[PDB]
Amino acid sequence: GAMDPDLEATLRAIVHSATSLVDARYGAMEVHDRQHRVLHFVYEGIDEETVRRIGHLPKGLGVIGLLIEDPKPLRLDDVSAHPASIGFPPYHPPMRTFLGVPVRVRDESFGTLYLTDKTNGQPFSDDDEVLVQALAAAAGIAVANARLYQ
Amino acid sequence: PDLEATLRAIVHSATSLVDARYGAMEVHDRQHRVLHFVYEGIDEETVRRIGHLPKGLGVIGLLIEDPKPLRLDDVSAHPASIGFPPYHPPMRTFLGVPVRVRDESFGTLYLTDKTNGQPFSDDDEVLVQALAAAAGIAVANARLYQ
Ligand code: HEM
Ligand code: HEM
Ligand SMILES: [Ca+2]
Repeated sequence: GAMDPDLEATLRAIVHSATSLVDARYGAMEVHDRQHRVLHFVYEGIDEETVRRIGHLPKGLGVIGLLIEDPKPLRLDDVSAHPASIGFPPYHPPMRTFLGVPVRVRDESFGTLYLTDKTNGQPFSDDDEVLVQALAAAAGIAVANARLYQ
Repeated sequence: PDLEATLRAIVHSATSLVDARYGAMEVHDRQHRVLHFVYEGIDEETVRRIGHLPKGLGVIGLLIEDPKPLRLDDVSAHPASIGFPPYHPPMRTFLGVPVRVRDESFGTLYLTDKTNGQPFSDDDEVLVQALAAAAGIAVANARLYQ
């Protein structure tokens, strides 16, 4: 089923603010179930034709998986060089710099929020990490309270 | 609290990320009585001096009547401005947005006095709207629970 419309609008707004404020080329959020299964995927920075070419949606594998087992921020300067990296699928844009955080309320996990390819070729900053943590915390509030509502 | 802690956390994110001196959120019922008023940036002694809680008048009243973002270089210069009560800190720059869901608006999240005298930006407005939207879902759920 589709996400609740208020939740969807809120999460897209959060992904947009995060992407815009950290000057990332790409931004995404996975919304999960209680067993960390991806239920919804919202993103920005990739055109419709490229989305069609890629075809299958992400399973939340690789480095994204680390945000769950180690629920703290992860910054990398060459994401697909990490040993946990599963690699990009055919037609997916290549990406290098990465900033990811879990979306949580207290210890409860609701998904992941991540950004790639800071526009200046630079690594994501400490300030970028703090901003993205705060926005992920808001996303957690949104998911937790939409769920309860539904 | 539950809700109150949530709203305080959202006010803290808005105020700290935009780098404003003061931040607040008012949540009202359908007859505009204040149900929650949470804020940061003002010391307890000054709070005691102001005395009474805001009623949601002036520029905040405007935001309740017509819920859409309002950014001002000088809040006291707006035609709807009612002025501050005695002992309230002086405040100049202003950004306020509604706390809502599609069905209903519940409150207003607002910031004043961005650091270094600067006006709030379009980026600040967009960020505060995203934070407000999360608070809007929390308020909507609290009204089901209550
Ligand atoms: C636009 C924002 C996006 C960002 C920031 C992003 C980021 C990433 C990153 C960093 C990886 C590699 C993880 C690793 O190697 O461990 C990855 C993999 C992957 N991406 Fe994306 N991606 C985006 C959009 C998309 C879209 C729109 C699709 C599908 C239409 C997609 C499908 C996939 C798939 C299938 C994988 C393989 C791993 C998995 O299934 O989880 N991505 N993505
Ligand atoms: C620290 C965060 C705060 C912010 C950002 C803030 C901001 C404002 C603003 C923008 C106005 C509008 C004045 C106008 O229309 O010209 C106002 C008025 C007012 N404020 Fe505050 N304020 C804060 C804290 C407080 C506190 C702690 C109190 C008392 C406990 C208070 C009591 C009032 C009252 C009584 C008014 C008159 C209008 C009304 O009743 O709504 N304020 N404030
Ligand atoms: Ca550092």
